[PDB]
Amino acid sequence: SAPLPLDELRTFAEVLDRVKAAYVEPVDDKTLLENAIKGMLSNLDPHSAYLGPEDFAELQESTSGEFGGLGIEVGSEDGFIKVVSPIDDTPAARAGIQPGDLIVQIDGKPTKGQSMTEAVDSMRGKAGSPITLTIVRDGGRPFDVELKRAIIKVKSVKSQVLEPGYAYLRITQFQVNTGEEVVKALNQLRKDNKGRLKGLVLDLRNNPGGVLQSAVEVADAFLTKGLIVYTKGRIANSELRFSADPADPSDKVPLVVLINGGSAAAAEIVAGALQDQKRAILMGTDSFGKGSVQTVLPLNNDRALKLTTALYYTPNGRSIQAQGIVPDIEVGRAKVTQERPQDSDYQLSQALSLLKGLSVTRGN
Amino acid sequence: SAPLPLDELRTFAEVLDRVKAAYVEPVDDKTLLENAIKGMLSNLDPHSAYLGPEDFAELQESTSGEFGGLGIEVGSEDGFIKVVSPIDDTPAARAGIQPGDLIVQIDGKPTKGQSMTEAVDSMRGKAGSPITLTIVRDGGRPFDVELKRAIIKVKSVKSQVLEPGYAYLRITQFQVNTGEEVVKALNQLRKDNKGRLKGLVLDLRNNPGGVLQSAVEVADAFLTKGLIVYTKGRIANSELRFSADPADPSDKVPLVVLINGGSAAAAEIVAGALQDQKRAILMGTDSFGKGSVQTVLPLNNDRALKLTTALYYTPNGRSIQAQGIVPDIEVGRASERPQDSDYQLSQALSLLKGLSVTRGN
Amino acid sequence: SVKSQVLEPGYAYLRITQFQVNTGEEVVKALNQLRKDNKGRLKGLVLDLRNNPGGVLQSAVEVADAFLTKGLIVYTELRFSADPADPSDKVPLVVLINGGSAAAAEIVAGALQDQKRAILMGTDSFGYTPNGRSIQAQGIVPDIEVGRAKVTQERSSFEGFKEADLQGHLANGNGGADRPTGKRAAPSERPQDSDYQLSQALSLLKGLSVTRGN
Amino acid sequence: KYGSFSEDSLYSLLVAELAGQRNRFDIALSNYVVQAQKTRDPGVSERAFRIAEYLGADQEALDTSLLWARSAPDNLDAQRAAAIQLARAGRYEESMVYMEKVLNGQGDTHFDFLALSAAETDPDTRAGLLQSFDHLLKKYPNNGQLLFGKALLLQQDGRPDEALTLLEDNSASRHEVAPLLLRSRLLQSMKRSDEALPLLKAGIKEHPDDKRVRLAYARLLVEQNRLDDAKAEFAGLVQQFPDDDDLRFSLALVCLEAQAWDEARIYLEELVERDSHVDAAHFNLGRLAEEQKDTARALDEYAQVGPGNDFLPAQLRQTDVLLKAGRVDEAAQRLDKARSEQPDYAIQLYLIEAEALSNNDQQEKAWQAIQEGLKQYPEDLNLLYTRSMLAEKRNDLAQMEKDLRFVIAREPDNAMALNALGYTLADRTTRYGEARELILKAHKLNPDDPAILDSMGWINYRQGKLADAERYLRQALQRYPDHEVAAHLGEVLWAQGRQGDARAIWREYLDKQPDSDVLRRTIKRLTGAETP
Repeated sequence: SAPLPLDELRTFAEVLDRVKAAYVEPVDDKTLLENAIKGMLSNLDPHSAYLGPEDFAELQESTSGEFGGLGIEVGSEDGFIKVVSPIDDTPAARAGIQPGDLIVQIDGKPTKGQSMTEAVDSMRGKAGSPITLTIVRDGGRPFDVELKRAIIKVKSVKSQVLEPGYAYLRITQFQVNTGEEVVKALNQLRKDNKGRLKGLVLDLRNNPGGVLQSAVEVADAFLTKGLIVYTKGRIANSELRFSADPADPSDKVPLVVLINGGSAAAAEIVAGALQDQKRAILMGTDSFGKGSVQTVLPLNNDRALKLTTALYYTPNGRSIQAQGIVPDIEVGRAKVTQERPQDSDYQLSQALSLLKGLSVTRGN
Repeated sequence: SAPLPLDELRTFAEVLDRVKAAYVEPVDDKTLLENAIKGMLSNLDPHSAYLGPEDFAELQESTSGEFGGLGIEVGSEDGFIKVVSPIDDTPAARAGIQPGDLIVQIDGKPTKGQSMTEAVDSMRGKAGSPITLTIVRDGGRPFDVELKRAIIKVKSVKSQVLEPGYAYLRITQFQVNTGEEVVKALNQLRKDNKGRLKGLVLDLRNNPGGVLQSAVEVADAFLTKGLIVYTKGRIANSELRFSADPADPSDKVPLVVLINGGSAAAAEIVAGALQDQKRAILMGTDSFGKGSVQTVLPLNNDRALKLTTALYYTPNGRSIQAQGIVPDIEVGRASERPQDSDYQLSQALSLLKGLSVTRGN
Repeated sequence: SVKSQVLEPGYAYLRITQFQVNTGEEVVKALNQLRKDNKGRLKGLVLDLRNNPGGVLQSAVEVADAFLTKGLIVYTELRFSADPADPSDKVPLVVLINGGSAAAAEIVAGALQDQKRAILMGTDSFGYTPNGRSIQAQGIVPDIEVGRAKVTQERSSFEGFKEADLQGHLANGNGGADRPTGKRAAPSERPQDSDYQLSQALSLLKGLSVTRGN
Repeated sequence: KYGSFSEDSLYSLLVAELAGQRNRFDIALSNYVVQAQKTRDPGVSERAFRIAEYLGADQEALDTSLLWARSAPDNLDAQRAAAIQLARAGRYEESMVYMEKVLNGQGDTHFDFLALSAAETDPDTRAGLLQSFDHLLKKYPNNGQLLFGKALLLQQDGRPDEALTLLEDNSASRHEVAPLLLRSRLLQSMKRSDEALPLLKAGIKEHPDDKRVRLAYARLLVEQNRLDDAKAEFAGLVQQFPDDDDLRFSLALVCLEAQAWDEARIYLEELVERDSHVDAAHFNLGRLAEEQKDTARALDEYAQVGPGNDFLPAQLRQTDVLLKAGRVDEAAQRLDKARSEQPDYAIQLYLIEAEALSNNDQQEKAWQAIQEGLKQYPEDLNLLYTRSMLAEKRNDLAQMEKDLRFVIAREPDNAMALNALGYTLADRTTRYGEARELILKAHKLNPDDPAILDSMGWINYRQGKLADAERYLRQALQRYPDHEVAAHLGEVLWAQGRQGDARAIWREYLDKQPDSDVLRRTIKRLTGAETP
């Protein structure tokens, strides 16, 4: 028989009445109640917030890389569109599109006078909708190319070989398919070196976050045994524990994790799992220090509030919330005065040197 | 009649109870409802806010003034606290800050998702205390700016003389007495000139504005007839208007107003009235556009809320809100005499000289 | 001679300038006072043997034995066994060679390389060791070669805001204090910050101390 | 487009829905009903009506339903819900008006509820609704559900002929479901299956998918006493859909009644495996065991019957079978333990055993059981009757007389005890005044019961008068022809000196049953000769 907030609701009703009466622009009750919901969710805590239909669709497309379009990453500067990269497995490459190509009209809409966000919005469209592009090559007469909009997946993970025996793997962002992406990347890196991998470096610099399951899957892919992360909340359904399976494609190769100031909850989960397990050596600047797991609860009219349900903990037990993880080797951005990424990037060079020294002192 | 929106109320109640159930920490519904009120008052109108009973109590008798400030007027736009104008003669003025700059981060706390009232209150602090805040200027990357805040008093009106028959009357800020001081300065300049001026360039730029009554007073001090400004709003008492008596201390002097990008409501209103009454001409960057009227009204339980009861209108019907003021002629700003230090002042004085010479009066 | 500057809570830097007489007392006292400064625990003792031409052989052998327990340190018809006595306390060791360690420091570095106790990081020495390999003939090839250089940090115009900054954040799980986004000047530019070689040595030592075990 | 909330309206709805989420639905319903009455908007009214229906407050349900219907007359659902609630409230012609509004917007209608509540309705109000439905038919002759309702009204009146003929006239009505089921019910009322079977088969042809028509046909076939057709119909029904459990139970019952023990046993075994309605399943398993003559299965199935209405008859049948098949010790101990399980059932089962032993004509066990029952529960009148019967068997009238006297004193208005005591006393005692006054009191208390007039005729013959005895025996025959009444008639004929009349009177009952026990006993008592 817990009492209800009668006086509080009376104040709320009085506020709504006075707002509808005294506000300048006539406001229908729909907007006011929507604003009240957004207020509850926003003012409860920083990250939690209401989601609109379009924003919910945006989040769903972000978590699941599959998005409607053609699959070309571009940047608009000086009024002309620069083709940064035509992504693989898309008609863009099959359409003869090349870097730096000057797209003049998207579906007949001129590309000049448009902002970057406006250009991206115009380029994007409903999946399966045919798109005609008028392109001017070297300032010549424009030519028309017809393509079909489809689902394009964005490769979250990028892998390469720095020096013979040393491989580099960067995680742009955590996505649903990131686990299989990491597994296959590790497999292909291992087979590339014909079986032996001297040293591995992982990069999580400026990783805003992602779905928790993918982070746990990556941590499992870089751990033979142990518990990855347990989340606690006042609701039983949220109380959970995720632990690593015996399978480990890494095959016990030295690992170095880079955590920058932009690495957030999802990436910090992998960082903590690989650190507290004594499987990898963190290095860089302090992390974003964000501790929370958020659930999106479906609602009518496909606008679903996302709420922070529980706080996760590192396997040891310490909570990184509001304090984060202090890297073991705090090497900051700097310039050293006496196609290889290490030379340009200082932190990557330091990590490569550390791995080289560790492998050499192992003599293997 | 039309049906009630009961579906939405069902949705709101469901969301409230679900949030109570599935949060990280046990949150009593009182806090949830208070947050709902604050959001319903903030999301729609950035300037408006919910002032609790203790907020209203402290607002009835504000602080004694021992805590100074930065002398920066900010207008919350697109979720970013935007500096509508740094008041002249202040560390903000002395330091490099220009109208339109976004103070994204202040004292290390991001301002996005934060209402302007708490931002300005945090900006207020003890006299002569250091403080650092970020700025995103004209799209440039953030750069920390450290400066010392202290109590600032600025003379409302400062007058000067450029060339025979021409004088320049800068209005730092509209104060309660600004009308009397403006009239006194105009009389002083008239007596010094020994005759009717050849044109009194009025420099209302970088002016956060003040009490509307002062703006009406100045407008009338220049204007002999017409209605300076009228406010319209949904509530019946919202309708208001002002008018100018024939008393004309300006002595029918020619006038040319200047409008930079940092002109606020009061300055906006006076400049718009003068232009729309054909009593002057404008030249400078378009005004900011702020024309709302935030008013505090109580509801119950010894508390009150601040909401935009009504918005202004210049006599010719132009909406001073969402459009700013477009000067009939435009110019971009770009010891040294005042007429040469800034390009806009030089252009204004030269154009006024040409007009007066051509007319022959 | 001995100069003992503690870099981090677990890593301490010891430098030998000149091998004067009875430097064993100075070095052992430095080790003891360091242990007390670190409560009796070390993670790794970078012994920077650079710009040190050397000194009496006996003092160098004394230092070696202070750092070693078994094996024959140096033999030219002369040997030098190793008694267990060692204030080293089984600390991971990283000796540095700048190419200016001529005779005695070179002998110490070579002996510690050969007996596997330590690791040689700096450049090859300018200039016998327990193994058949000589010293004055071939110099001393370091295990990991790191060319000397300088490093400078650049100023951060804006500071990434931590969750302590966002108003109304969530307190950490265990109830501990939340680290704010403050700014306090360092006591001074530590050697780790200036010279690339020593920064590399400290980083490698930290990596070993972490990955090696719990 | 959308209306607006007054402050108090918003407050009320918000608090109501919060309370509803906290399950304090009383506040929710009160606030919602008040706001629905005030605003009268369709949304609030409909939500309030749904809450009331979920809770089930008839007054609030009806108020909200009618308010919703008024708020949005266009909506069909509101009109039908208001009509149903109003019918639930006893006001029926208004519900018929609302149903007319429903029919204006073509859609589903529920007139069977109207007809059933009219059956519940009082005869005067029933006639009012009858005239209202006649007016509707004049307005709406097309509809068939109003025809069903008027036919049900007539059936409640007792003359379904008119409505049945009117329904049969319309081919569409003959083609529907509810009219056909009602026609079957009416035919059963008039008891002419010769027309129910053909029309029911025609309906089965019209839409065999439905189950009600086929079930009605099966019931009519069961009435017809035909078994092959009923079994074929039941098998076809099961094959079409074995899901229904009631269909399976009816199938098993018909199978048992059709002398099909194997398939009935299969159905009972699968029902027991499902363990639904298991008591009757085991009862029928024991029945088919009896039909198979196997005593072990017959007794064990009835022992396995769980407590219930069918258990006690099953227990009595098990006792009878056990006594027939010997094994007195095991049957007695099983019954004794089952009785000690529950005293209330214990008394009934002890009485059953004592009566069975008395019928079987044994003395020691019957007396043991009856005396045990009397000692444990001496106050029960059934035990007193059993002791009186045992005394009559023992040839002593004292115990029976005292027990029946105490029973008569216990119930001043009873008549069965008085008639039994009078008949037994006149059978044994030489004096007839006591039995005469006992039977006179029995007749005054209850003269309709046939045993009362039977004993009256017996005592009147004992007195020696002919007219009164003969008239009372005639009255007993009128109530029910009983062999004891004819026995007293033959006794009167004997006492009047004519032996041929009584000879023929008992010859008729000998023809009724060649080896009747009571007839032989009375013959040896009266005639006194082996050859009557």
